[PDB]
Amino acid sequence: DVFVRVTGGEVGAASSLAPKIGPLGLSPKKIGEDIAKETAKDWKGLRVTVKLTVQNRQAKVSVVPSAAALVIKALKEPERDRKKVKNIKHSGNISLDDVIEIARIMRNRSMAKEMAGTVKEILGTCVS
Amino acid sequence: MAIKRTKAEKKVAYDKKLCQLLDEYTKVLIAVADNVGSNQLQEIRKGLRGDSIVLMGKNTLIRRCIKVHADNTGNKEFLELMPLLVGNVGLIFTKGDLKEVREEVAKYKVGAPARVGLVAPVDVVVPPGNTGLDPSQTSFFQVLNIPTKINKGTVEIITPVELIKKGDKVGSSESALLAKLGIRPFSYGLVITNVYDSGSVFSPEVLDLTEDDLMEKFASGVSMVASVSLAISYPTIAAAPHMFLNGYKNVLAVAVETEYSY
RNA sequence: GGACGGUGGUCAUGGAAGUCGAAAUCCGCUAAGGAGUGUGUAACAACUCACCUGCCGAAUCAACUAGCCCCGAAAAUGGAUG
Repeated sequence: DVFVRVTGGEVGAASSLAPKIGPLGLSPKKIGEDIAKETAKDWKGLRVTVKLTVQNRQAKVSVVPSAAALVIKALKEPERDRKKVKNIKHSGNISLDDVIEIARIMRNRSMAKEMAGTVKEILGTCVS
Repeated sequence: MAIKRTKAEKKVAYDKKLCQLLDEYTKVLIAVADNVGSNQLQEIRKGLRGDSIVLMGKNTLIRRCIKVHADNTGNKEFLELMPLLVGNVGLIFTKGDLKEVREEVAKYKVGAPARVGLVAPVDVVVPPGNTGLDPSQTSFFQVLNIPTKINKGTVEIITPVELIKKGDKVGSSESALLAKLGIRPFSYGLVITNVYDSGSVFSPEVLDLTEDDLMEKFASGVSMVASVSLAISYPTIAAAPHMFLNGYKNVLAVAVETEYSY
């Protein structure tokens, strides 16, 4: 898996799409339109970690608001717990109601059946 | 499990849970995943998990004796033929019939590329035709005993053939070349060693369940009924038109060798 | 001989991303299936391994204590415990 990171709607940034290659495997501003036409949704906000696969003159990306990003978007909080496992530097206390509905979008991709099972993953991952 | 430290990690506790689980269900089947991957097992387990469910354990799995010691039967260590557990077995306890379970498990198996050094479960074959790969080390295919040539600037397999036979080990080189070809020969899932239901022990030859062979024997057996029905003249509904003609055919016939014209 | 997915683990930093350094070690989906044991490339690239299973079949491992021996142990005209 080869890491790019993005903020909603961006294109062409010299530090982020040049020394990580232009996906399409040649031609930045294929992927630079292709990510932007997908990831221009709501405003640029908190970052998603976004994932590249490269094929024979093709780019393709996995975003599925990458679980720390799903929590990031539900919270409205841009970082992660710093001084850990204990008592956050930012103020991001997730609701019970946030935690099921994120798990619901995760629930093909935690391979899932039950909610009260996929709630545990995300709760371990949201308090770590 | 997640409790990696010494605390149980059980003996008699899981065997007691396994105990009630045999006693709960009518049919118990003993099966092999060892061929199957981890996820691949979960997805077969998923189908079974809706209908009625299966457990793994070790020598605590041999304790088909304690359940039998609880009830009165013959699925155990003592009365059974030779206990059909093999290495890497689990137990599937169910509401589902044995024939149906065999079809469920055996009929839907998941394909899974072969492995180097694994014994082929079935004959492996390669098809003739262009690989679509440009010229390179075609020689590796020939080393494997796949005849090959360059045709139209592409590497092609000359003819179909069986690369390895069933029960024979797959060489490393062979596996690697088959994989490059994109060939996925092997079928994995839970293999059935045995089934118990209601005082009887069923082996995998039973469970793979013939079934066309009775359609021919039913049609023949019905033709045996039908035959008897035309010739005999015994007419409730089916048999009845076929008989009438037997007095006439025999007569129409009587005209053919002969020397009246009438 | 078995190890899917969340997820190219959060910090930090050219850089970890299992594998410089430091959170943190849960679970769905599971019969077994750790956010990993040592080998990698500037960095990107694979293989094994935790746990679990087979084959094998019977003792194993940990630890205290003690004896003798062994070691430390090189010198002068020629070898000995008389």
